Amino acid sequence: AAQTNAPWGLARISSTSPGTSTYYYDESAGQGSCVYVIDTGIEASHPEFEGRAQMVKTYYYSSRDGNGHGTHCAGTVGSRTYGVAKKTQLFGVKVLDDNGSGQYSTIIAGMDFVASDKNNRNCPKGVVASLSLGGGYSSSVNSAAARLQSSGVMVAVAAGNNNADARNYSPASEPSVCTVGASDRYDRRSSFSNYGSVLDIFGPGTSILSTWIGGSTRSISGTSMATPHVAGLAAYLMTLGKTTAASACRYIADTANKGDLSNIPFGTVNLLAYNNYQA
Ligand SMILES: [Ca+2]
Ligand SMILES: [Ca+2]
Ligand SMILES: [Ca+2]
Ligand SMILES: [Ca+2]
Ligand SMILES: [Ca+2]
Repeated sequence: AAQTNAPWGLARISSTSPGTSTYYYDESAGQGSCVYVIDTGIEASHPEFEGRAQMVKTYYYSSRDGNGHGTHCAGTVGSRTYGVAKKTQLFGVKVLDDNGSGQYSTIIAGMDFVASDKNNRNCPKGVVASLSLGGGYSSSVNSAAARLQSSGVMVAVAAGNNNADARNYSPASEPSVCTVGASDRYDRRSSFSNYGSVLDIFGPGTSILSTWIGGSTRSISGTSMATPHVAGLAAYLMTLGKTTAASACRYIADTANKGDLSNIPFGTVNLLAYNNYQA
């Protein structure tokens, strides 16, 4: 399958080279996989989700995404037009309020919720969690992300937007999950992207067009936008039987575009998520 005039990030993850416009992907498109988007919620009614999105948990008064950030991330995972894994099942877990903030205790509860909730969903190709969030180092937040990964979920987390070593941020600094840096359309490290030894992978994170609330779209930038590329790519590869939740991050790193990125500090991986699609 070939989506012409795709958002640059989708094109990028199906190319060895920057500056292409076509997203090439296997038609299976993550069908049979589940991705939990642990965020501000998902506007499941957005036509771009084609009925494949549903809120499964909220830690606030409403499950509605009053912010947009969760809906954007969900759109990069699995919307029709903006998504890596266009046939994945999206499940919204609202751990962030409508300002995009959330207490650590709530984010941890939302991770533990996914680890349990996945057991009562039909996700035959496996389960992914996309955590486009983060704050300062917290051993308890990292432990929660480690548990969710251990439970058999491919956890992808944002490296953070501090232009600093991700070692000081959580859950970015949890070694066992897939910590995702951001790149731009020219294969530079996104100016804001965290870096460091704990990064597993980069994905497109600068000027990412996806779904927004009110049935809209917009382009925003962040390691929050890179993370769902990787989460969707994991869902896609798991559906293709190429990898499993336990190994997807390593598989994505192993199969990444290597050495393509500029402004990668020594000791940070130079790896850009790539689906290796061959028609
Ligand atoms: Ca290349
Ligand atoms: Ca709910
Ligand atoms: Ca709220
Ligand atoms: Ca972040
Ligand atoms: Ca890791």
